[PDB]
Parts: sequence; C-alpha cells; structure tokens
Amino acid sequence: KSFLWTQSLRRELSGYCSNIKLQVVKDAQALLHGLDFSEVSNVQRLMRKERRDDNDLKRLRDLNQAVNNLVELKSTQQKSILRVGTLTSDDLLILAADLEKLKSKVIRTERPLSAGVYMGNLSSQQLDQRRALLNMIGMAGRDGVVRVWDVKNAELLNNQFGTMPSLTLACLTKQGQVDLNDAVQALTDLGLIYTAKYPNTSDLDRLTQSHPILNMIDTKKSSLNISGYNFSLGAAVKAGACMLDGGNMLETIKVSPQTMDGILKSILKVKKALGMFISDTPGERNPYENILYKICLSGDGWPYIASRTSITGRAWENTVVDLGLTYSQLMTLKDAMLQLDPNAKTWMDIEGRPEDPVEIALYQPSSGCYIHFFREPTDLKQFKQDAKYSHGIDVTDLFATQPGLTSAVIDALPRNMVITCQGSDDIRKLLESQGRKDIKLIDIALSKTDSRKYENAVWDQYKDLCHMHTGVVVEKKKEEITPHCALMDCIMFDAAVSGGLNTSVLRAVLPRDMVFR
Amino acid sequence: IKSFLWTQSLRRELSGYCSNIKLQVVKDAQALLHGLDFSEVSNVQRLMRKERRDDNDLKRLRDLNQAVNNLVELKSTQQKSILRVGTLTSDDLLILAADLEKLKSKVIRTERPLSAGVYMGNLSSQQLDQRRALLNMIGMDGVVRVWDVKNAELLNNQFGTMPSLTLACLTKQGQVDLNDAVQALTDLGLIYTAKYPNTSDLDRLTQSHPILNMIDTKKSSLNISGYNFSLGAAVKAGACMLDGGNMLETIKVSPQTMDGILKSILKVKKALGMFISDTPGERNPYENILYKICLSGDGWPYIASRTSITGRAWENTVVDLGLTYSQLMTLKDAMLQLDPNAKTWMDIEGRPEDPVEIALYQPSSGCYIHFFREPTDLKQFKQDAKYSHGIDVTDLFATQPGLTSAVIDALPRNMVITCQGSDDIRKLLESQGRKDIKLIDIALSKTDSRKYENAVWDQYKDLCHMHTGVVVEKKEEITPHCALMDCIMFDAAVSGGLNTSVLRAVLPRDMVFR
Amino acid sequence: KSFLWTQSLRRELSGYCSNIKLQVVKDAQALLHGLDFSEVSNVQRLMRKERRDDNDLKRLRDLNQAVNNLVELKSTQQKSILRVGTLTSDDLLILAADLEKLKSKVIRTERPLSAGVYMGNLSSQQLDQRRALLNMIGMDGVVRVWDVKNAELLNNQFGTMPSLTLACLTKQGQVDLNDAVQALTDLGLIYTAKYPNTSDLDRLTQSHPILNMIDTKSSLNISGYNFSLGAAVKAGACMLDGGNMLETIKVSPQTMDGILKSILKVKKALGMFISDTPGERNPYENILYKICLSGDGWPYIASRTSITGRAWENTVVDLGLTYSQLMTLKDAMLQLDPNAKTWMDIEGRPEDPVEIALYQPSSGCYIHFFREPTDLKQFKQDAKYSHGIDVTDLFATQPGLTSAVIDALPRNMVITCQGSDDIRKLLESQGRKDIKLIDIALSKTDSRKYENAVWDQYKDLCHMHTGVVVEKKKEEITPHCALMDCIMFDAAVSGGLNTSVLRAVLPRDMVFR
Ligand SMILES: Cc1cn([C@H]2C[C@H](O)[C@@H](COP(=O)(O)OP(=O)(O)OP(=O)(O)O)O2)c(=O)[nH]c1=O
Ligand SMILES: Cc1cn([C@H]2C[C@H](O)[C@@H](COP(=O)(O)OP(=O)(O)OP(=O)(O)O)O2)c(=O)[nH]c1=O
Ligand SMILES: Cc1cn([C@H]2C[C@H](O)[C@@H](COP(=O)(O)OP(=O)(O)OP(=O)(O)O)O2)c(=O)[nH]c1=O
Ligand SMILES: [Zn+2]
Ligand SMILES: [Zn+2]
Ligand SMILES: [Zn+2]
Repeated sequence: KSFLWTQSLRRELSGYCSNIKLQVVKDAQALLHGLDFSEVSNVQRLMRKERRDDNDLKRLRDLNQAVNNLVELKSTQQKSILRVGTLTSDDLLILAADLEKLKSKVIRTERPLSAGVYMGNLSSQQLDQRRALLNMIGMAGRDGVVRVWDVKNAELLNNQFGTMPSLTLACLTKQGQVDLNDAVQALTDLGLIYTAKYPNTSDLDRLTQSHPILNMIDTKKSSLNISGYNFSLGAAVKAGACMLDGGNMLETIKVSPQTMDGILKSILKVKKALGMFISDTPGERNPYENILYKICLSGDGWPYIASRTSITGRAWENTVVDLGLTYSQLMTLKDAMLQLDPNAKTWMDIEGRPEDPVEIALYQPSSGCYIHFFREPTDLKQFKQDAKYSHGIDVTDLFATQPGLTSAVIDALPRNMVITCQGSDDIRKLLESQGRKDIKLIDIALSKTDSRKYENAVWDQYKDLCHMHTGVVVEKKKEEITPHCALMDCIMFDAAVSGGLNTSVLRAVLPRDMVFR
Repeated sequence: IKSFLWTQSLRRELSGYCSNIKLQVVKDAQALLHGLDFSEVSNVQRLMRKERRDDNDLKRLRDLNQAVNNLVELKSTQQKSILRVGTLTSDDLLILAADLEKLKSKVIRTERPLSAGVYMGNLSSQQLDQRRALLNMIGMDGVVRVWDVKNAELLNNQFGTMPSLTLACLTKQGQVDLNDAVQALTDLGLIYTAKYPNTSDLDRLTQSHPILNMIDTKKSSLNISGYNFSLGAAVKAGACMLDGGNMLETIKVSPQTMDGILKSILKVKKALGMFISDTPGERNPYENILYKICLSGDGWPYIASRTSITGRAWENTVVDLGLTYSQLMTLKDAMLQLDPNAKTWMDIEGRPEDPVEIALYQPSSGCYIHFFREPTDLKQFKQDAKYSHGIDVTDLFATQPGLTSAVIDALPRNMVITCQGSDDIRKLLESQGRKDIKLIDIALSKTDSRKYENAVWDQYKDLCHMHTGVVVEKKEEITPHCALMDCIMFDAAVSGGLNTSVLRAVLPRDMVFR
Repeated sequence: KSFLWTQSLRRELSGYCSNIKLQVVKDAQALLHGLDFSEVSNVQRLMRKERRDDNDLKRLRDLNQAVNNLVELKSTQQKSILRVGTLTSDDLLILAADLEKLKSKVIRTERPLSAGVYMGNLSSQQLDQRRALLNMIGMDGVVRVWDVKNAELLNNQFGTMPSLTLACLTKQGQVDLNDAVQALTDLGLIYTAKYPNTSDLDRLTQSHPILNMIDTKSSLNISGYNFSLGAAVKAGACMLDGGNMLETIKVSPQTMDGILKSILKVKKALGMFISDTPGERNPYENILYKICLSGDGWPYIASRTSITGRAWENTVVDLGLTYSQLMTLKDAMLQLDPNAKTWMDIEGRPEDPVEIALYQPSSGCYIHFFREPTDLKQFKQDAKYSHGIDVTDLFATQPGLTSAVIDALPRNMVITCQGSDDIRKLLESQGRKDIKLIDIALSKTDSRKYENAVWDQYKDLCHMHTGVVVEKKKEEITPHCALMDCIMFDAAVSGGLNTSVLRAVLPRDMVFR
C-alpha cells in the first residue's frame, strides 16, 4: 500500500525533516503582498483550454518567474554526480537502473502532451489502446492529432507545473476570500489527518463543515491534471504537511550536496525492506517514484515544496551515476511512434549502404514530423569511402549513438504504410533485412539535378536539425559539395516533387534522449 | 497493534448497526449547556480529586448524574435480556456464557477493591509488592480503599463517559465556543478511523486546538468519571462527530437486534481469535463491547447515559440453555481485604466433618466471611436443625459448593483464630490441611456466651436469612444458632459490649449463592 | 571500541603476562616432527564441507587429540568455585550476571550450527530475520552445519593455538620455520598499537610471502587448522619479547580470583559489557569466556581440546526467566517447521500443568519441560494415577517456561493431540487461538500399542517419572510421560515406530535451574 511506503520513508528519513511552517507562511505573505492574482486567475483560464500555444506558455512561465522572485523557499540548480562512497557499488547500479525506469515513465507521461497522439483514421483496437494511454496520462483536432501544447520548444515546459505550499496558501486566501489564518487552520487539519492516513473525499467532506475554504478543493483532479495554480487534494495535503511543528512529514525534507547521498541511501534501505519499485506504466507516481524524482532534480533545495520553476533539465539529467534497446526504451519508442499518421505520405532515405546503414530518416510533410537516427557501421572501409563521397560523417561521432534503433524503429512502423523514396531498391532491401516485407514503396526517380534543387533552401531553414555531417565531401569533375543527410534529403526531395519549400516548424518523433545514449 | 485490528474488524462486521448521531449528541450537549449547574460539575470534580470518598460524596455524584440523565435524550433504559437458542446456536450460547463468566471475574477484581479495599499494613515485602502491582493495574488502619460506603452497589454505572457530557464540559469549563470543541473532536475522530490516537497525536492536535490541552493523558478509563477529561473520553466523543466510518460508539441495540449483534461479535471473535483476559484492569475491545452491550438490550451501549441502569452486565443479560477457576481468582483476591494480624473469630454450625455454615469475623475492621455447605450426613443434619441451627436443607441447594476448601486454603499464613470451640475448629482446619493456624479457645460459659444474643440479632438480622426452623432445648423454643451471629455475640461478650457498627462482607454475596 | 578495551586489559593484567615464545616454537617443532599434515589437510577438507557428520567429527577430535598429545602448552580440567574474599560480594553478583549473559550469547552463536534453523516455507519477513542471524553467526528446509548424535562432542574442538598455526604455516606453506616466525613477529609488532587490518596484512605479505596463506574474511565456523587473521595475530602476540600481550596470560587456582578482580576493575572503568548480539566476541566477552573455561592453563593459547564443559559450567559463583534466557528461547524455537505435523501433550490439568511436550516426527525435534504445581492436593492424585512425578524433583526445574514457550510458538501452527479440550484451555490461557487443533481420538487400547517400543528406544529422554502408578480394577502400570505419549500416539497413527535420533529444541540448562 502506498501509505505504508510513505510512513516507512517518513520513519527512515525523520532526521532530514524540519519545521518549516514559518517560512512557508512568510512566503505566502510575500505572494499575497506582491502577486497579481488577476494574473493567477488568467493562468487558471489558460489551463482550462484544451489546446495551449507559445503565448499561453509565456504567460505561465512569466507568472512562475514572478512567484519565484517573491519567495525564499526555492530550489537552486545543482548537478550531482553519484560515486562510490556512502553509496555502495551495488547501490549505484540499483539507482542507475531505477532512474532509467523513471526516465521512461516520465517521458511517456509528459511527452505526448506536446508531441501529440494521432487519433484519426485507425482501427477500433488502435483507437482503444491510444484512448487508454491518454486516459492513463490525464489527456481534438488537427489532424487528427491530439496535442495539448503546441510549442516551438517543448523543453520550456519542464518543471513549470509543480505545486508549492506557499502559493497554494496564498491562492486559497486571496481567491477564496478568507483570512490567511483560517486558511492555515483548514490546511493544518488536513495535515493532521495525513499523519495517520491519506485523506480521502469523505475525510475532506467532514473538514469542510469546519472550514468552508476547503470547498475549493477538487477531489477529481490529480497532479497529472493540475498546475501550481490549481486546487487538488494533493496540493492541499502537501501544504497541510508543512503546517505541523511536529511529525516527520516527507514534504519538509531539505537536500544539500552534503546530505544527498545519505538520503538516497536511506531510500534504498526502505526500497529493499518493502520491495518498492519503479512502475512500468506512465501516469501517477507511487511514493518511491515520487521521492526519487524530486530528490534527483536538484541536490540543493526542498524537493517537495520549494519553487522548482527556475530549474532547467530533468532529474536523470541533474543527477547522474558514475562508475539492443531495453523494455523501458521500447515502450517510449512505441508511444512516440503514435504521433505518426499511418495514412500520410511518408518519405524515407538512408545514408550508408542498405546492409550497413549509418543514418536513417523518415518524413511526413503534411504534419511535419520526422524520424531521424544513426547507426555505427560494421564495414569501416566502405564507411570511409561513403564519408568522402556522400555523407561526411566522422565514425567517432557515431560512438555515442543508441544501438538497436534500426530494428526497433523499423519493427514499430505502422502496418501497410506506404513509403515514398528516391531509389527504391536500397530501401526495400533494408526493410526486408529487418523483417518487414509488407511495406509498399513508391519510387520517385527524380533526376540528380531536379533532386537537389531545394538543397540550399532546405539546409538554410533546417540546418539545426542535424549536426552529424562534419567532413568535407567531394565529387569527381574534384570539387567540394554539400554533404548528404538522410533527413535533409527527405525534405528536399519532397520540396522538388511539390514544387516548393514551405516555412514549416518540424516535429521530431524520437526524443533526443533515445537517439543518443 | 492487535487491539486496533480487533476494533477495525468489529467496525466492519457491525457497520449496519451503526448510526449517524452527530446532531443528537450535539443537541444533548446543548440541553446540558442550557440546563446543568456547571459549578456542581466542578464540585463533583473536586470530590473525585479526594483520595478517600464516603457516602456523602457518592450522594453528590449520583444526584448530578440524575441531573445529567434528566436533560439528555440519549439514555439507556433498563432492559433485561435472556439469550435462548435460535439466532444464537447452542454452541454460541455456551461460548457467550463461558465468556461472561470470565468477564464477570475480571470486572469484579478490577472494581471491587475500590470499596472492599486491600490491606496494605503489616505484611512481607513480597506480599506488599504483589498487592502494589494489583493496585497499580486497577488505577488505585492498614486498608487502602477509595470508597467508604454503606451500599457499594450504589457505585454501579455512575462513572461512564458520554459524548454529550464531555462536549458540554469542554465547552463551558474550557471557555470556548461549542463549534470549537466539535471541531477539535472531529479531528480526533478522523485520526481514530486509522489508529488509536496517542499522546503524540494529542500533542500535535493541541497546537492548533488549544481546547484539547484539557485532556490529561495520565488519566485512564479506570478510577475516573464522566466529568473528567481522559483521552478515552475525547476519542469516544470524536467518534460521534463523524457521522461515518462504522464507529462502534454509534451502535444502537434493541431487544430485536441483540442476538444478531452478539452473533456478529462471536463471528469476529472466531475469525480474529479474540478472548477475555484473566488480567484485571484495562478492557480489550472484545471485553469492552461484550460488557457494554450486555448491560442493556435497549439503548446506545457506548454513548448513552447509563447512570440509571441498575445491575451489571452478567445480571442484565443471561444465557438460558465446586468453584470455577475464574471464581477462585475472585476469591483469592477478595481475601486480600483481611488483616492477618487482627483478632479473628471463627464459628461453624454442623459437626467439623460435615459443616453447613462457616463464619470468620475481624471485629477491628468489621469484615466477615460467611457461607454455607450442603451436608453429607442428612441424618445428623436434621438433628442439628431441631437443636441448633433451624436450617431447612432445601434452602442450601442454592448455595455455592466448594467454598469450605477454597476459603480455608486462602486464609493468610500464620493467622491467630479465636473461637468458642477450638477443638471442632482445629479438626476442620486440619481436615483441609491447615495445621499452621494457631487457635485461642475463649471458653465462655453457656450463659455468658449469649448475653448479647438479642442485641446482636437486633442489629444484624438482615445479614443472615438462613435460619427458618423452630429450634428447641430440653422443651422450650429458643433463638437459632447462626455461625456469623455467634462470632459477633462471643466477641461482644469478651468486649463488654456491642458497638453500633457497619460490617463488610469479604465475599461477594454472589459467590456465596450460585 | 574493542581495541580500547584490549589496551586497558593489557595495562591492568600486565603482571600476569609472560614471555612464552620459546615454549611456542618448541611446541610447533614437536608438531612439525610428530604430526601428519596430510591429516591436517584432511581436516581442512572436512571443514570446507557445508554439511558435516559424526564421521567428520571423529576425524577432527582424533586429530585434536594427536595435537594435544604432542605439545606442552595445554590447559587442564580445573573447576573453579568463586567465593567472597579477593572478590567482594558485589564482584560476585556482577560476575554471576555476566556469565549468565555470556552463556546466552554463546549458545545463540554456536548451538544453531548443530540444532539447525528452519528456512523453508516462511514469510518474507521471517526469512529476512533468520538470514540476518545466520549471517551474524557465520552460517529438509532446515539449515545446519553439524548433524551429530551428541553435540557436546563439539565443545572446545575449534580453538586456534599458536604452535599449531606456526607448524601449519611452516609445513603447508613450504617455508623455513624462521621465515614464519619472523612474519608473525612483524604482525605481532603491529598488534602492540592496533588490530591488524587487511591493508596491514597486504603490506606485510610483500616482505613475507608466507602471509598470503591468511584469509581476511573470522573466528566463527573455522578451526585451529584454518589460517584466519585471528589465528595469525594470536601467534604473533606470542612472538614478542614483552608488550603486555593478553595472549600470554597464564592462570592458576591461586591467581584466578585476582585476574577476575582486575578484569572487573577494567569493566567498571570503561563500561565494558556482555552484548546481547550473537556472533563475534568483544574483548570482555572473550577474556571472561577463556578464563572461566579452566583455572589451570593458558586461556588464550594452550591446547583446550581435552577440556569438557562450558565456561559457565567450569567456573561457578558460590554466593521466571531472564531477558537473556528469553532471547535464547526465541532463537531455539527457530528450529521448528511451523508447517509440519506437531503433537502436543501435557501431564497435570490444563490449569495446573507439570509436564509439557510437543513433537515434530518428520524432523525429529521435541519441546519438553516441567512446571511446579499450584494445587499439591490434585498433583498427588495425578502422581498416583498418571504421571508418577515426585513433587520435590520439580523444585530444580526452570519456572516461567509455560508462558514463554507458548508465546514463542510459530504463528498459525496446526497441533495434533489425544484429547483436544485440555490443550485448547492451556493455549487459550496464553491467548494463542491462532493455533489450530486436531483431535486424533484413538481408543485407550490403540493409544498405547507402541508404549513399550517407545520407552525401549527413548527412556534416556525423560527421567522424571519415579513413582509407582496404578489403575483401579489394582495393578501397577507404566507412568504417563507427556513426551513418550506424543511419540507413541504418533506411532499408532503411523502404524509403526522408526528408529530415529530425536533432537531437543530447548537447551537442557534451560529446562533446569
Ligand atoms: C505539461 C503539463 C503537465 N501537467 C502535469 C503532468 C506532469 O507529470 C505533472 C508534473 O508535476 P510536478 O511533478 O511538476 O507536480 P508536483 O510536484 O506538485 O506533483 P506532486 O503533487 O506529486 O508533488 O504536471 C499538467 O497538468 N498540465 C500540463 O500542461
Ligand atoms: C468505583 C469507581 C468506578 N469507576 C469506574 C472507572 C471506569 O470509568 C468505570 C467503568 O467504565 P464505564 O464502562 O463505567 O466507563 P466508560 O464506558 O466511559 O469507559 P470507556 O472510556 O472505555 O468507554 O468504573 C471510577 O471511575 N471511580 C470509582 O470510584
Ligand atoms: C560448533 C562450532 C564451533 N566453531 C568455533 C569457531 C571458533 O573457532 C570457535 C570459538 O573458539 P574459541 O572461542 O575456542 O576460538 P579461538 O580462541 O580460537 O578464537 P579467538 O581467540 O581468535 O577469539 O567456535 C566452529 O568453527 N564450527 C562449529 O561447528
Ligand atoms: Zn543528417
Ligand atoms: Zn446465619
Ligand atoms: Zn516425562
């Protein structure tokens, strides 16, 4: 049971807990004195939209920044590198495994909000499976892709949605029109129930007769559904936890670079004692997934309750362990593939020979999504020739690429997809070698001159999407020419067929974290 | 804890008998705030602070209880219940009877010493420690007692807690708004859905709910009143504020639902392995619910005013289908009242090898042992009836067997016993293997022996109802000889007079009769 | 820390230390000239076995005997009675309390090697707790190292001795005696200032190749034929000219009280104590064990393999179960399979029992113990018509075991018995209702078919029944023993009686005293 994991974590981590009521209340007073609550109200309106854009994201990020400026309980950017010492060698293997698993769960929980899930012309079963994923993660339109956030840089969504007890307190007070004191009291009572049990709707009902301010709490919302400006029971419980000058609440834990390793060691002791685990399914976190994510985000702050909105990066980026895709990876890849329209015109192109590919790309011009990844060659002799005369890739730059993607991506391609390419024999052979004989191919056969008419235009617009081509490439007359990229080739070949290049933002299908290791 | 597991299982099984009584408890607490003299509440708290209380004190208590009972609608009323086969099986009733007998013994050894008392004077270090241990377990001239009273049965059911009274006292005597106490106790009730609240929980609750600092966590269910603020009292009241959670506290019992409730308790018992402990002191959840329900087939066993209920649980609920181990513990404990060093008379009626009435009397503290035995020699008995005791043999059927051996076994080591016989007493004590007891033969003349005979019967007639037959001497009719009255009159003869004095029965008048 | 305690003991006992290097080398030279080191190799092979039997034990005890025959540094059987004198009355109370605590720690450490611990079908939480204990002490479904008829033959068979360690290194490491001597001397030097650790040993091996024969991973589940760091350090302590090494202490009956008095001065000064943790001995538990084994010998370094008895039996103080005994009892109970068929039977009434037995026939273990009666009048009837126990023979039995054993019985056991009503009441008395009972109800006649075969095999298991017992008809009959009953009631249900070694769950010195 989840509360048992929590109580044992409380028992084990008691020495890292503190009484922070005063500081949370002072932060709440600073917001009350300093924050535009009509702008809070404005951000609540934006979170009620089914579809949000960069203008919506800017409003949220600016408000988060204004909140951050007024409070003292703030997390600071602190990369942590975990080495043998307080943590054992086996401790470190356990932690690196569990963080790989959390990376998978978090990406599959958050990414489709921005990447999107195609929900148009699909079979009954596909629609059912997809709906199940969407429902599980708390998730229109065009076309027919379901996507909550349409933004140029999805990375600007990181860490912008956490609840903070001082904000929750200031907003209950100001937006609910009660005295700060009555707000503190209602939360204290919820805090007290939480010493003994997770509070439920029935418990909260009884509390609302005492404190009508608790009527603002929606018991149907989860942390998947909310921002720091919304009133979930989760937000209220976390605030109430902070009001006790008393009892080992995990929400009051502070981490510093001096206590990180020990706090993690204590978590691993409870992990082994209770058999806690990271789940393979996306959506809501268990107590262990939650504590581990919060601690690893920053070795300097209050993991549960400080303002975390100025923190860049993910927890698996901010805390690293120092001494064929996995199941976790394959699930990420499968769900990322759901963004593709199986019916749409889809280009494919490769660099390297089809029995030895080093760069592969697929491109759907209509929605603008692309698949793009790399493979280390087997035949280094032939690679060197292809490097001089085609692709200009330095082999040593491929060392950091994720192995196994060629198989895995090709296996995950929609059944009966139709692929368009420039030179059909190479593609067929590659697809057949990976066991896909069902994919139909359209060979375009453009002339060499017609093929590269939009070459300069494509590289002018889209250069930032590929940095792999570093070597000078020549052609026999020898003259220097622009290197061939699988991805740019899909885009220029499509532009040549279409008779023009549009200025479109493109959407990467694979996470960068999967393309490279 | 195993105990809270027992409570939670009972809550599940019994949920259909629970009810939403928030509004009634609060309305009752409202009638008390409007109606009750809270200076008298305060007066009764003063009296509960005394180490020694008397009948005047018990008076104030019962009268204030009557005042409380007159103001509230949540009241249990007198309802005797007889359990017969039906909803409860043959096997069920055996279990409940075995369990009530266990509870009875436990409860008496817990409560009776508060008024009967325990001698703590001139005893060995071993005995003093063993007695101190018992005393600590139960909340407590050589005798330590708390209630010095004429009729101790007037203590029954005068000390329960009740949600409405606790709420009304918190409010008035704490000087906070009613809603404030409700709020604080609600919180306490919420915690009690998940655990039994402890001192730590109370500490954290008080920091925001100052009203709770009136609860002193040292005070216990045992030796405290409905007017005092124990954690138990607050927890019970909070249980009533939720209107949910299947709180045992909100159960109502009627003559129609009694057998069904006890059947569900028995179900939980078999499933959890619940039991009545033979240890005195704090009640486990099984012992406690069993007590509370069997007190009345009509009320709210946990939270109603019960102070108008006469009788005890094993008297108001009965199963219709020598000493047991449970009684021998009760017996061995009741005997602790005696001062081994005091002057002690012993007299018997019937010959030494066939006793029918035995008595011992310690004139200094006024306590007495008195019981009966069925004769083996019916021939010699009828002669004894005509010439000595006038006891009708059939009136002895109703007396408890095996007291002769158990009492003589439990008599304190090295006691000096005074008697108008010595020889019949010796033989009998030797018969039971008590050679260590020293005897003083007083050898009074026939006529000096019975100088105070009328005086003694005049004052103490109600203490023995067993002598019914006409007794003659060579013939003229004479006053029958009673073992108890003889001890008293022989003592008066030696003393040169008889004091007007209340005596104390060492044995429960409930162990003498079956 | 333990080295702190060692340092203080060295300061205070220094007058009892002597230089014994010459005698140690002489003994090692006697072994080198006399001992069969192929047989030493054979006993090392036997100690590598995870499970060992009585043939293995005989090999060890015969080799130990051969060693003992060859050396002059040997301890002699010498019982010590401690009386008021050099030790004060309070000294004697401290020492009595400590020997009781040490007895508990020692039994909890060594006894499971032979009694066994059940590690079969149990919860996750039980297996974790039991694994922790087994790891602490250096250790079908029952894990045991020694499967032997008489585990007392294990006593004093595993001590390290400097002459043997020195002889074995020399011969089996194929170096000159002087090379081993100088190597251990250097180790002894380090020991004047610290307990040598792995880095110290690693450093020394680079100048002394012989020292790589030593393992750094203890004194538990090894012998004197093993090359532990402990044995090598002990040998090294003997190689030094002075420096107050506890290893060189000699005790006699004249010095014994004075040595103990001095230890107690250190105990008081440092706050030394006997731990309740099973496993490795701290220096106070160690010196007290070694001194109290014999009042005549070299407690750390002599051959001890001919001494019978334990330290709390060989040294005694003449002046309801303790915490230490309850710890011992809880651990003893780990031997039982909670899932196995288990008989129970009692003599005396359930309210007043005087003999209790439980028996698991598959594994062969039995719980068996006594209690003094409350009602002597009923007891005397039971003595004449059932059990034949003389009440004065119950005086010497350990009280408090009824409550303690029953409270300690595995959760959810199923118990088989002949007549269920008395067992129920007794179990109910200690609030054990989780224990399910099976009433086997054999006829009186079928009951006791195997009565004579059981007594013929197992008489030595109960000596309590001395009274003549009779059955009205009046004729003499065989007294009824709770233990023998479980055994014969089992044989009747099984249709035969196997010849089977039985194992007592409880230590004998827990049943008595
Ligand atoms: C991008 C986005 C995420 N979310 C949700 C999904 C993210 O996984 C989640 C991250 O929240 P945090 O994990 O940032 O929120 P929290 O720390 O308060 O969580 P908890 O209550 O356990 O302490 O926010 C939204 O509700 N709306 C959005 O638009
Ligand atoms: C004789 C005497 C009895 N008693 C009481 C102690 C107990 O309150 C009472 C027995 O309990 P009730 O069952 O009388 O008390 P309760 O129902 O409130 O207990 P709980 O909180 O568990 O519901 O006998 C005294 O307090 N003082 C006395 O002097
Ligand atoms: C029963 C049994 C005991 N033992 C032994 C291991 C230890 O050597 C022995 C304890 O012996 P001593 O206590 O006899 O050991 P020691 O004096 O050599 O050790 P040290 O001076 O370094 O503290 O218990 C086994 O090894 N296996 C067994 O099966
Ligand atoms: Zn490229
Ligand atoms: Zn009479
Ligand atoms: Zn026997």
